[PDB]
Amino acid sequence: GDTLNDVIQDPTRRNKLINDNNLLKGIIMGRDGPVPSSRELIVRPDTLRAIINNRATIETTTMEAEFTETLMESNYNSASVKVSAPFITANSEYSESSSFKNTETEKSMYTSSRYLFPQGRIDFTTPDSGFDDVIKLSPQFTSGVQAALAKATGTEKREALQNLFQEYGHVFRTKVHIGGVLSAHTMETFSRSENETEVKQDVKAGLEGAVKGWGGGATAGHGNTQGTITTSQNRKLNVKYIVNGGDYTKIQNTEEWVASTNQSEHWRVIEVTEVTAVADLLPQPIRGQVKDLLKPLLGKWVDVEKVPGLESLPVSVYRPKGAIPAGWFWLGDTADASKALLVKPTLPARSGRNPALTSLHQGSGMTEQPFVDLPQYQYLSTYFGSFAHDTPPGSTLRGLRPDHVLPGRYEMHGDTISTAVYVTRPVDVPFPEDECFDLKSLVRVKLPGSGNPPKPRSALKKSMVLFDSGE
Amino acid sequence: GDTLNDVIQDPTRRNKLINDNNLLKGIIMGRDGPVPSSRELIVRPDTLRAIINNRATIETTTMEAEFTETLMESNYNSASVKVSAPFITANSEYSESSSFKNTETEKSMYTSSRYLFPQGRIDFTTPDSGFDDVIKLSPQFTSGVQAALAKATGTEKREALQNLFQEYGHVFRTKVHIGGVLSAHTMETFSRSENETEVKQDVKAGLEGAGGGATAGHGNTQGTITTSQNRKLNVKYIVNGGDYTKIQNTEEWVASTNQSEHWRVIEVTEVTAVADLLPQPIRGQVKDLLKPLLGKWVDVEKVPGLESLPVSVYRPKGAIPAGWFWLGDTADASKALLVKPTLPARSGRNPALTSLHQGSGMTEQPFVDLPQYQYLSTYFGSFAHDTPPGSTLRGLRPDHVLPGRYEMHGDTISTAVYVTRPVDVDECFDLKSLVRVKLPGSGNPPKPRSALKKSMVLFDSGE
Amino acid sequence: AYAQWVIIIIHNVGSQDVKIKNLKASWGKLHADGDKDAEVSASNYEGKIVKPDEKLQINASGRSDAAEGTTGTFDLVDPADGDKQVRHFYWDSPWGSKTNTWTVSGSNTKWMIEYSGQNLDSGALGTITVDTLKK
Amino acid sequence: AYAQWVIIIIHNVGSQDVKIKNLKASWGKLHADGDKDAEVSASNYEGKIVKPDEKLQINASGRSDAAEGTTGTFDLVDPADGDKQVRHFYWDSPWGSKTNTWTVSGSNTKWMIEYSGQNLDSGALGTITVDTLKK
Amino acid sequence: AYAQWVIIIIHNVGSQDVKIKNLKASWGKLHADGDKDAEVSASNYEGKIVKPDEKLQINASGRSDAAEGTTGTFDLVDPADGDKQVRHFYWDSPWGSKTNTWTVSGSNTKWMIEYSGQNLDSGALGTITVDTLKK
Amino acid sequence: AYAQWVIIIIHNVGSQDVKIKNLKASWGKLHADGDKDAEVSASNYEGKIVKPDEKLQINASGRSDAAEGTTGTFDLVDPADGDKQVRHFYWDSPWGSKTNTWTVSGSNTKWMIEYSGQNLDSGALGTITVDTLKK
Repeated sequence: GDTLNDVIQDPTRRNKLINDNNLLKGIIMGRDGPVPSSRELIVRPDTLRAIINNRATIETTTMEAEFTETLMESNYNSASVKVSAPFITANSEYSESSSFKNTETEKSMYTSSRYLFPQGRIDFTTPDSGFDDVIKLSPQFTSGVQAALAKATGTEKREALQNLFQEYGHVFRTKVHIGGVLSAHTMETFSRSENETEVKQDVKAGLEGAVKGWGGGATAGHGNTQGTITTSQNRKLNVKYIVNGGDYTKIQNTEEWVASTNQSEHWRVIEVTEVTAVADLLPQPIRGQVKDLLKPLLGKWVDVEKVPGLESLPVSVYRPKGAIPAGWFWLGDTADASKALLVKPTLPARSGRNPALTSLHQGSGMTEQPFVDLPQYQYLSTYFGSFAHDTPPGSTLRGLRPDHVLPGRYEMHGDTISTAVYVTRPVDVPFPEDECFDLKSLVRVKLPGSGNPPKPRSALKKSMVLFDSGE
Repeated sequence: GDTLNDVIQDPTRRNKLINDNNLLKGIIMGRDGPVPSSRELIVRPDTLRAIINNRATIETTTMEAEFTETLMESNYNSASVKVSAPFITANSEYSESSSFKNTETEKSMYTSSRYLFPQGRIDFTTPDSGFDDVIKLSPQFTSGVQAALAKATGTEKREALQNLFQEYGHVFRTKVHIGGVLSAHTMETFSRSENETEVKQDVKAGLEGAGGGATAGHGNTQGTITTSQNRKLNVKYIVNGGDYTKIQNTEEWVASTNQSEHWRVIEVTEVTAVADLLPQPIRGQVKDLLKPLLGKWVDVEKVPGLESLPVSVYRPKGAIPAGWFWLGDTADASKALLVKPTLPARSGRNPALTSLHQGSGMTEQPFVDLPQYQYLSTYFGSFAHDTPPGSTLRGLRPDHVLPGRYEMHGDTISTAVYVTRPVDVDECFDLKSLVRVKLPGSGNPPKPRSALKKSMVLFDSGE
Repeated sequence: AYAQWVIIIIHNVGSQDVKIKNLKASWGKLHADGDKDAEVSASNYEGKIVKPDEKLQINASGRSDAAEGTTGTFDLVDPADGDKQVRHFYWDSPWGSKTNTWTVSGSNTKWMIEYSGQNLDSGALGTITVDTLKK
Repeated sequence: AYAQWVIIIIHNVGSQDVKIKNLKASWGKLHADGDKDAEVSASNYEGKIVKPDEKLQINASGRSDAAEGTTGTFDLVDPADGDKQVRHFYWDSPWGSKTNTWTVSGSNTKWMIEYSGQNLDSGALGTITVDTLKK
Repeated sequence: AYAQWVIIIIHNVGSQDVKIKNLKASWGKLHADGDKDAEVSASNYEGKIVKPDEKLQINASGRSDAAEGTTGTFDLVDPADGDKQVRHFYWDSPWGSKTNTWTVSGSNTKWMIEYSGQNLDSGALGTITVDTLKK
Repeated sequence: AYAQWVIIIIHNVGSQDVKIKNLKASWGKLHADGDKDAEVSASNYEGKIVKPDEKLQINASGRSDAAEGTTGTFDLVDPADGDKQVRHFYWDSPWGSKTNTWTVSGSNTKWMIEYSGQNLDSGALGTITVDTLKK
């Protein structure tokens, strides 16, 4: 019964574990999702720090729900009439009936099985820990960083760093759990609809009479029946198996997969409990420079001017004073009378890269509010006035990539809904990291028009803006 | 439990993986489809960059839908009349009935299963990355490129490049996923129809008198049963990787997914142009010579007589020079774009430009001769397929154009005109092509929407 | 009478002028847009030029309570080539007969014609759109 | 009777699809083209999509001796935006009354719609061509 | 009668002013907010300018339980460009007929309107909000 | 009768969901929009959630010859706070009596409420809007 200790004490097995799990390679955080890097980011260590955990778990959950609803209705109407006289008699009848039945059935079943067979946890030492066993960055990565920071101009440095981190990855796994996990999920949905109808209608008549033996009779009869049966049925079954660790060739055979969980050659990383930014692994003077250069936006504090008009609102509305300097942008209307924030992108536009800022365009219908040119982006304020797509100050108002913004908290002003305007404020956090700017952005709750866009509820991250970069 | 690492650290296994997967060869994106080139484009590397990924997945989806609609109707009519005297009595009876039944039942079944057993991803280093393990082009390919660029005239160079890229390929797979994938798909459809009709009719009559009697009788009936049903079953199996002789045993195929000798490329996540592998001064020249069309901005003049429209209509001014063609009516008041093919017409090669023929009937608009092509502007006038400017008006290959966007002008439908614009993203010329919304007459061709790609036109070039 | 009318929209979907000629209505009267009481003559239609992508409307209706239907003929000609008869169109919405007739006659290959809207069987003849196209 | 009849030609000159819904006829019956005897159920047009440059023709007329004329309503709805309403059309060609009504209602500034040919003065409604162009 | 009543809620939702002109009630009367007995002449509403955040409400109803309906018209005009016609709106609440008429007319691609809350079926016309956007 | 109608619009200007419950019409019936013959049961709204910038329209009208007017109550509640009662609205458009009553009750400092567009003196209630905002 071998464990991670036996693997780690053997150079062949230890190196097989390192290689088969990409433990020397960082993870690239592309917009399509995380993928391992093919470049080795750290130097191969002589040993690994591990702890042993063999507490296996199997958990199976089954849930079934059924519902049936049968409706029945029926009607009958009858009429009978007779007239008489010593010479003639007459008669009629009318019988009508209707029937209706409807049945709706819904069933649902889902089963979820998870087999968790851990082996332990492997830890790497980050420089901030201060311990002597520490992951050494590969000389090639250090050389690449030096070459990037050696470029003449800031944009060249930034593009070199972008290429370097696209090749080497943006994060590194410093704690990983080794073992094998097998998962199964079944979903079955069923529906049936039965509808049945019947209509009948019978009519009858008669006439009879006689005089002096010159008798006679007549009769008539009409009937009519209609029927309908409509039946509809649907079934959907979806089954998915996922294996991560163990003998994958035994994915469809749970017993043999479980039997294979003790074989070292199949142990895999089943979860990551610590991830470190690849920039955090650098020496400090290089670390700060790399962090600064990776910020998507520059920043500048500017004078502000109250926007005249708007006398009816409870709070004064302010905007950038003067023209926005060339190449810069502004983010919305604010109650801050002291200053407002200007931003400029740091990276040019390139294929396969989502820009930090998006342009805003005048609304399609019944709304003077701006709309984001790209789908998921956001802007921090409503527009108090008519949004000019092509002229200042509207031409330089910009929205933000969604990763730049975090939800804020409103702060309402005004007694009545006709003048209720929010002063968005940052959500306070214990970590002084996800901190956002107290721009005091204004959002009017009731926009007069129709088809208006979603009410802004976001503040800008401080970690995304670079000040005093002298650029 | 071998992975791609064990394969790559062994020269024999590594070279077998390279050879059986055509990793040294580009893909000839031909008219028909991609097919790998038989020639080696890059020099064999001493090692491969790889990551390991063994997160195997099995997914099955089954869907059944069935429907039944049954209709029934029936009628009857009955009458009887009788008369009497102390010397005669006459009576007659009449009855008829019709019945009609109809059942339509439809069934559908759909089973799709996918077995995905990955092994990892293999990456090649392209020159633009700047790393030292860059792939090296085959000396034969470089010599071929040099010889193509050495030809006397530019058309000779273009034809040489075309032959070279038909041999070696147009794209090179730079990131590939290795493993095995097996797919099974079943579609079954069933329809039945049943119909039944019955009709019958009767009459009776008789007489008595004085003493006497009589009799008569007449039965009559009709019946019909019509039944029809159809069933179609289709099953398709696809195997890519693993032991392909185990395609029909899903269990013996998932067992062979650990045998490295059967690992195959199951998807490509990065493909790079073969031109983008060349040195820069040669790369630029090759990508210039590969452009299908030469370009030339010319002056524009207004087509007068279109007063009832929001905007003035402009066409290339003057006569179009020898060998050039124009691409439709535009709203831009300053310039229009002329184009000219770079490659001569040759068997098995789709021309860049299709001629336009006056429409079938009840439309005075031009139509594309070649089927899938497109032209950018509605025609504001009587299209002459024989005389200028219509003689020199062309459409484009579907690869030359991308969908644009409309900027509607006009207060009324019978006045409104679209000006199509590039969708700022693959840049496309902002040519300002016009597209009337309400075309007079009927049988008109579909309204143009697309705009011309900038990557397809070679300006300057001294041609 | 007013229960019988016809609206004729000569619509020049081509790029050359079509000239209306010899408009003559025997039964009923020519009226004007909407108002069937505003009797109008033929001098306002005869000899006119229908430019390309332009519509010319003829509205005719039987006289007010005359137990009389509507009937007339007009000829489209080609001004370029000496008023050569392009087509001759005859319409009839008789009061006596429930059937209604719209006949496109004459022949000139140089011109292509199509019509829609005509209601011949019962009631008023309806409104007819005539798309003309020199081709 | 058949003397009261309406033909509606919805012409989707626009670039985006349009749908018809709530096609209910209180008076009159829907019939095929050119044969009022060919009654067609309302389901033949329920949910129909008129693609660009396609004309949809719906004809209604009152049965002979009905003395009922023909009345009904229908709605145009943009398939996108959850079948958002485009316009509401109501038509009426009553028999006893000597006036016909063709009303268009609804406020959708995204769709631009025009129509012509309606005749309200006397008799049947006529043939109406409604142009639809979403913006 | 007071049973015939209408509320015109003109609500500017653009940023440019609009002006009421030609506002006259042919039938009925015009009263203050809420109360119908406090009749008010049209002079107080003729020529008034509506600002972007402002609402102007007209309260028109028939004569006091005298079986008199209420009807009128008004125009919205652009004081910016010299009072060019924006839209002509007509309302009618007739005692005789339970049906109600709300018609909007005019033409501007340089201005947009949306209205809601109108009830033409039966009863009082009802309060109707017309949002005005100078697109 | 249909001559007594009411239209209520819940307009969720605020940023938080609002749930509608206890929608009961003591007098009259709840119908769809633009068609008074399309009755809708109260279950179609009971518990319905209205999101920000989403309008919930409920149209009530006295049945034909009802002579009972249109009356009822509904409740707006907070989806959070355990279905806490936000406001209790009672509307009454009596057929017999000219005076109407629209009243608001319920205590929530959490939600600000505005309502307008209701007639209280004579005739029908009218069309009413209620602006819901979660202070």
